[PDB]
Amino acid sequence: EIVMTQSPSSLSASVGDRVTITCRPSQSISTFLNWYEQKPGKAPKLLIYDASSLQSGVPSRFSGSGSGTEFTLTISSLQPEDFATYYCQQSFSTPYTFGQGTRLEIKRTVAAPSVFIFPPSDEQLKSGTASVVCLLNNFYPREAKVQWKVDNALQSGNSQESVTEQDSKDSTYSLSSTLTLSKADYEKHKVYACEVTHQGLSSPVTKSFNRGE
Amino acid sequence: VQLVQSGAEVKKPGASVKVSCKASGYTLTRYYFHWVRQAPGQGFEWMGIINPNGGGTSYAQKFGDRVIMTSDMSTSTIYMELSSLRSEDTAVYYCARDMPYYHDSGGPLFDLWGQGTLVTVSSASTKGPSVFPLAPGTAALGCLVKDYFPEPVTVSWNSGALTSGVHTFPAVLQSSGLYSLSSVVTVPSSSLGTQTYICNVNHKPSNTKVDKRVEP
Repeated sequence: EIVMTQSPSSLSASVGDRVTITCRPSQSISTFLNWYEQKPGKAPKLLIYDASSLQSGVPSRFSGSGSGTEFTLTISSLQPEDFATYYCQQSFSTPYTFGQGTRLEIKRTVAAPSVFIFPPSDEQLKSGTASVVCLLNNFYPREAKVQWKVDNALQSGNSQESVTEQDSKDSTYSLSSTLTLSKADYEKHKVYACEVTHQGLSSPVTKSFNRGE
Repeated sequence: VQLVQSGAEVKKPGASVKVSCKASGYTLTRYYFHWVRQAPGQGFEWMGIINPNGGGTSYAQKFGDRVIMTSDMSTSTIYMELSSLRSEDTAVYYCARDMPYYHDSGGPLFDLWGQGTLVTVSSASTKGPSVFPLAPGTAALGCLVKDYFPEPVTVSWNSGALTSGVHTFPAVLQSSGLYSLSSVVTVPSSSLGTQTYICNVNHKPSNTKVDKRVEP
């Protein structure tokens, strides 16, 4: 089965940039390579076929090049509607396979998260489990590490994280992390801390509470 | 022309699902069609190809024993039926039209795609959320919308009057098989004593609506 490797996996870019993304199949595929665009929640759209031919209706700024095992897609100057994920797909042999996508996101200045911590509500505690929530609001770039501590014990395996789409107005991200504990464990321990590391911070920021205050 | 697929489906492991894709008379007679699926946050997996004229098919080895693609020309509709479902079959399923072009290889040119249909496969049962407060120059507050199934849930604030500074996060799927999401909003700390904040949660799959007032 032909593996399609795209690079880079992600690229931060500005309106007007010239952007070139690459696709390398594990086997020669002549020129039988298509490129698609996909935005969140929508179906992919055909951009380029046969490595270099532009699908009708696609803006002239899109072009493609390549053969054998090296292919590129180039946007000669990015437009605001071009931030999306781009997929290559080989039509040389079954099963037909796709790359894992290159996502283009908007470059902007670094912005540190605002951090907030929320203890479990009394309502949830009455129902028998506890969720501690940590909010990282409006930061950039997307890379951020969230670390939970309970009585200075580092937690792993018992939290989940979720991240918003790049904001449409300020191009930041936000992140929610939820630490899950038994009600019994929550009441055995005192100090609950969320420690955030991010490039916009000179040193990690910790938000804490002590249970029952 | 436009490829219109049927709506979202929720199924238990071991069941089967049948997704439709409505095209036109010209389209069914002039093109082959494929089905391609995309699991959440994942890439694409090709499933196979059908010739609506006579219904000849060819399936990916991974799905050969439990996918059946058929067409009904009287209704200009293509169908994909996937059997013996398991949770990893949770995905958005797409029908795609195949433009003739790749003569040498016989490969596809996915010219036109349906909008997709979400299929969730889980042993979980329908269940409305519990909504818990995330209680408070800027202050943050929110709602934890916990333990519901299936997707989706909508959250608004003050019946739509409060939109600035709102973030409703994508849900996470918990070990239990139930989903959980948070919706937060940042507001001026000075408004906490005076301004009322309600999150409006609607989980149509269980016909559950909840308004939760969030206070310091």
